[PDB]
Amino acid sequence: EVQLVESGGGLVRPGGSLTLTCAGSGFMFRSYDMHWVRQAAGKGLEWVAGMGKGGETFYAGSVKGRFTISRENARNSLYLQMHSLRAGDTAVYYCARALTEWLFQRGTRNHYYYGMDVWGQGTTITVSGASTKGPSVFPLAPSSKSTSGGTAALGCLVKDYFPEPVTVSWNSGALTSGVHTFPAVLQSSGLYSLSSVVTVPSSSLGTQTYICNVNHKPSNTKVDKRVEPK
Amino acid sequence: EIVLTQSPGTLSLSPGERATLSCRASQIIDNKYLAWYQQKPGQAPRLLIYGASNRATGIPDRFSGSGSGTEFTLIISRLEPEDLAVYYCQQFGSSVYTFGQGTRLEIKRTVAAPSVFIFPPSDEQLKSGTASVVCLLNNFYPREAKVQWKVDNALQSGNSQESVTEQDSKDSTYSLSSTLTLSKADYEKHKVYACEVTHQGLSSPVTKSFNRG
Amino acid sequence: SAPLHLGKCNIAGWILGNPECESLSTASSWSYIVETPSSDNGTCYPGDFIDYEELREQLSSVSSFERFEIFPKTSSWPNHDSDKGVTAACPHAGAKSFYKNLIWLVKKGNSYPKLSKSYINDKGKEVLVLWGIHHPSTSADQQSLYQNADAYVFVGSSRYSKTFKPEIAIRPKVRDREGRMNYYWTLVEPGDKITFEATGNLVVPRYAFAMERNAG
Ligand SMILES: *[C@@H]1O[C@H](CO[C@@H]2O[C@@H](C)[C@@H](O)[C@@H](O)[C@@H]2O)[C@@H](O[C@@H]2O[C@H](CO)[C@@H](O[C@@H]3O[C@H](CO)[C@@H](O)[C@H](O)[C@@H]3O)[C@H](O)[C@H]2NC(C)=O)[C@H](O[C@@H]2O[C@@H](C)[C@@H](O)[C@@H](O)[C@@H]2O)[C@H]1NC(C)=O
Repeated sequence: EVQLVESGGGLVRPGGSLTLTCAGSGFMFRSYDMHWVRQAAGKGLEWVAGMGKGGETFYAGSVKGRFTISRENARNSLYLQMHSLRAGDTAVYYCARALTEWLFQRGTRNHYYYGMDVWGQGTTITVSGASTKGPSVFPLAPSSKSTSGGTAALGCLVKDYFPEPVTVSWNSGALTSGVHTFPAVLQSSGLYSLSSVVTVPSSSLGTQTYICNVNHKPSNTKVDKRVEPK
Repeated sequence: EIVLTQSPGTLSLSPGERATLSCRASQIIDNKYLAWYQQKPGQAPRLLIYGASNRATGIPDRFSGSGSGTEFTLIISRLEPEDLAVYYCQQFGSSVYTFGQGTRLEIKRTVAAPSVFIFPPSDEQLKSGTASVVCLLNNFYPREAKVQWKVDNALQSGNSQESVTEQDSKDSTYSLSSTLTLSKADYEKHKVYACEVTHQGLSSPVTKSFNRG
Repeated sequence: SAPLHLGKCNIAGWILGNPECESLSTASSWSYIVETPSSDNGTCYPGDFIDYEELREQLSSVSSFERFEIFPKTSSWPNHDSDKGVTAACPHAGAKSFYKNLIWLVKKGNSYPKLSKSYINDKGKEVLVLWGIHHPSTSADQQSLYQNADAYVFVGSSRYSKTFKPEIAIRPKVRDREGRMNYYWTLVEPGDKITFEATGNLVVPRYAFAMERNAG
């Protein structure tokens, strides 16, 4: 399978350093240009750095002098070393591969670019002086009342956590229909909080078991919480 | 030094209609260096068009790129709810890559009322000194929705936050969660807790409520 | 010292031996080259032609010019198949074909042993040598053509030293091909040895050119 996986993201002090790694598989690494593209929450895509097959490097004006891109085709690995990090560097950073090419045609050498082709899942970088701490997970237990329409809602409140993100699943991924995990909000304490919810037929409340699974990588936290009717 | 200005900023259209997206270059750009991308909610971008007019492999016939000079257009002939995403144009110039600011493609739908739910604080949170009261609004359209917190029939403000999901690629709805944070003392000092919801699909405001604490 | 008229072809088509192009093999000098620069009969199998503009200036005016068979087709390659290297990308006379002055070697049976071939310049003149490097589209074709998955090519002389690795990747179709072939040229000085090593992917010279140049 053609694939790209980013790793190395996390929390770093302003003015500090961090090195990202992109591992590829299913494809010949040396055949492709490699790129990093960052996206801040709710904002557009920003190209930051790129590299040719033969190792020449390219950089966006906003990162020249602070980021260094390198690749080791023997390890199928792209690297992005970062220093002098600023707050405005916080984003999810993507890895992407692309084909460029010179074709001899009509008597001249013609250059082509065929687009950024395979993208990674993204790894998140947060630049602040604040500290990491894992979330607390509280049940959002369905209503004992009502159930006449047959639809009940239940969920989990993932509260007081830094930094972003957490992931939430339900019943270890066996429950996906009707699941909504909301975008986190930054509350005045400097900590984020979100809730995941799912709506089920209210007759399921008496026969099904519901568990939310909460991942908070930056604090290495795995919390499974059962949501029972009150 | 190349800027791509992309318009319209947001595009609301119904399934089956044709979507025309524009990408304008601050300067003439060679066709072979313009690309288009799709970023569905929660996902990585997907390449759609390369060299202004050639489809990437695995991209259906209804996606078509065209244009020249400084004006470039992406076109989606027969919209589907799955086409919900943000669309970015890209260009190569001066050994640098730049994107456009993106175009929200929003899927128009029939009006759908939200089903409202309210959850009192958990006993686990209360012993830590804080109360959270959550009001869920589920699967509604259009997106504009108002949530009003009432603590013993007293309108609240400045103590509640909310966030909205992006539009569901299947039923084209939104969902909304609003949380009311209160100290344990303030929570146990009052009784009736309710959230008031007004929506286009609602003739009258809908109130859900509990009482304890 | 009449002009060298290439007809509908350009220098790349002539010098590589594109089957659409006349060899002009008896032309032993010329004042200048009459060319169709925009011809499609330069390179028929798609790829880059490294330093093409330099080669045009090298060949612009010659006072002596001799094509010779540097690596004779029927005998230079006893451990490799030199009789299958034709392609639909290079059609001629209704059949699959290839360049006149290059041989696209593939494996003999199911083994591509280590190729190593040398030419020592005894012509007393700068010798023009062209070769190609082939880049399959898939790992399947790499083994069908060359057996060895981690093939390499090495070309070395007094002025040139480079190892090539095959860049396997599916590329947009040019002349209905998803792989590529890159074309390279170099001059071998009087007395110097040029060595070709390869465990795959090498498009070997058949013909080379001994040249002296017209300058004043
Ligand atoms: C030799 O050159 C031919 C054309 O060169 C032209 O003729 C000579 C006389 C001279 O005037 C030159 O100045 C001219 O440019 C090649 O035929 C042409 O090949 C191109 C490349 O594919 C083709 O363009 C494409 O056409 C397809 C549709 O068929 C289209 O999808 C592409 O986008 C692109 O437009 C031309 O149509 C074609 N012209 C003619 C008249 O046939 C020839 O190429 C060989 O033959 C063609 C038909 C293809 O099979 C090629 O793959 C193949 O290599 C050249 N032959 C060699 C061996 O180099």
